[PDB]
Amino acid sequence: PQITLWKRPLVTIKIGGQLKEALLDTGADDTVIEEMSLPGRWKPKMIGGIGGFIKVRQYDQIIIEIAGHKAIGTVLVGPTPVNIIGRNLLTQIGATLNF
Amino acid sequence: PQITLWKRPLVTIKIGGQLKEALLDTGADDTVIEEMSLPGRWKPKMIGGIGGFIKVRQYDQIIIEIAGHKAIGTVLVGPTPVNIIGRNLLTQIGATLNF
Ligand SMILES: COc1ccc(S(=O)(=O)N(CC(C)C)C[C@@H](O)[C@H](Cc2ccccc2)NC(=O)O[C@H]2CCC[C@H]3O[C@@H]4OCC[C@@H]4[C@@H]23)cc1
Ligand SMILES: [Cl-]
Ligand SMILES: [Cl-]
Ligand code: NA
Repeated sequence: PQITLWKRPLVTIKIGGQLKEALLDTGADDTVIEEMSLPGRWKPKMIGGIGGFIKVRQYDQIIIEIAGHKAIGTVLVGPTPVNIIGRNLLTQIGATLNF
Repeated sequence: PQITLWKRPLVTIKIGGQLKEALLDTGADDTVIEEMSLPGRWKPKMIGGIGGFIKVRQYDQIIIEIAGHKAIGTVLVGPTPVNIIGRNLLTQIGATLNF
């Protein structure tokens, strides 16, 4: 698909057996999901943006489905105000910015 | 152009006759720039990102070139960690997300 940017580019994802809405976010290095349980090991991380830093849990090798496309990668879990699909997973679904 | 996302989507902008680096950010509603001088009056705005909210100065109808494309629109100025081009100006330069 081609998604215009008149509105927030929100898509449905499947993660951990759960459907969620998330933002396709080219300004995010990493993917950050609101609090949920994921299987496996994790380690703490701090990530920063406007308004400062939050502490998240870093889970590696997590499979997500993004708008129907499967990917695998690291997912950060923590008190983000919105679910964000960042570049680490956008690249895997072949997403590009075009103008 | 077609910009892949293996690296940050950084481009050159020109505002106030000055070149700056900025991130093309589909996760940002608005364009936010580090402290600089702009002409005219400003209005207050509060914006919320990953770490909480910050106060910014909103300047409307500012001339800004983004990756060689001319735009004229709202620029927020404040303590952002990086210059961000948000959807208000991404739409002016015709950007879409594609996968
Ligand atoms: C290491 O990996 C990551 C590190 C940081 C982030 S980030 O979420 O902080 N961020 C990085 C930017 C700031 C360099 C990604 C952004 O796209 C962020 C994504 C985002 C979206 C919503 C809530 C929080 C964060 N957008 C954002 O902060 O937007 C705010 C500034 C502009 C005006 C408003 O538009 C947005 O929509 C309305 C509110 C926000 C507000 C994500 C992954
Ligand atoms: Cl990854
Ligand atoms: Cl590619
Ligand atoms: Na893991």
